[PDB]
Amino acid sequence: IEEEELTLTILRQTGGLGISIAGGKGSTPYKGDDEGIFISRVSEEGPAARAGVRVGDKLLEVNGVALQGAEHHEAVEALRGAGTAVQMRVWRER
Amino acid sequence: GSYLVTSV
Repeated sequence: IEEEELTLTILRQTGGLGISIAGGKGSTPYKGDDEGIFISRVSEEGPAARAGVRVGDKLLEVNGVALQGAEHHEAVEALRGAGTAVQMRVWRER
Repeated sequence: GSYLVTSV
């Protein structure tokens, strides 16, 4: 469907999650006028790739906390925590 | 504004 809603769980690595994020409140939108947090890069054969994350996915929630209204730095901080796993709910435009 | 990207 138009927006596929997926729940993806990244098994963290000492090198991180293997993704780059773009966007955030007050920053230049990744697409349209949407200030949300988006996956802009996925490292091939990295943790996020193994978890099924894809470029263009919109990040709605990280470890059960909404990113609604999040500035870029908040999203970065949310993804640089100590947990060995990162659960994210994303919307994927098909 | 600025188009921010951060590797994570």
